[PDB]
Amino acid sequence: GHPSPPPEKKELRKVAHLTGKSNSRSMPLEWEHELGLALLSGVKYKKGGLVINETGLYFVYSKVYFRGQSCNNLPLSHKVYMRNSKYPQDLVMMEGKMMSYCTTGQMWARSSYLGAVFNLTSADHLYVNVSELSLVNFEESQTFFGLYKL
Ligand SMILES: [Zn+2]
Repeated sequence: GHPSPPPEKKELRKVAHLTGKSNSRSMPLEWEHELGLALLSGVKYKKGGLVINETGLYFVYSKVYFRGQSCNNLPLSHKVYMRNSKYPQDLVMMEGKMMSYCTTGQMWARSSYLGAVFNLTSADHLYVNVSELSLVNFEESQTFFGLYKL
C-alpha cells in the first residue's frame, strides 16, 4: 500500500549476487540467491533470471569457472542476456567465447568474466547462458551472477 519516501527507498540498496547451483539441469542457469555469499535486495529472482524493478543504471557481472577431466576443446561460450517486451527474442548484453583453449586429453580449467554498465528498465529480465553445462564448476566462489544499482 503505502509508498516509501525517497530516504527509505534509498536505505534499501538494489543488489544481487547469485552463486553457482550444481543441482540444476536448466538453461539458462539457475542460481542460489538466499544463503552463503548470495545476496538479493530490491531485485526479483525467478527461474534463473534477475528481474529489475526500478529503472536506472546498473553494473552487471558474471563469472563462470569452466573445467573438465579430458580436454577436447569443445567451444565455451558465456553470455549475459536480457528479455523484455521490446526484445522478446533476447538481447545479448555481454558475451565471451573460448576456442582452442586446452591441450587434448588433459584435465583443464579456465574462467570467463563479464561486467559492464547498463541502463535497465523495470521488468527487464536478465539471464546467464553457457554452452556446456557439464563443464561448469558451481562452487559459490567460482561461478556467479550479480548486479547493483548505480
Ligand atoms: Zn502517509
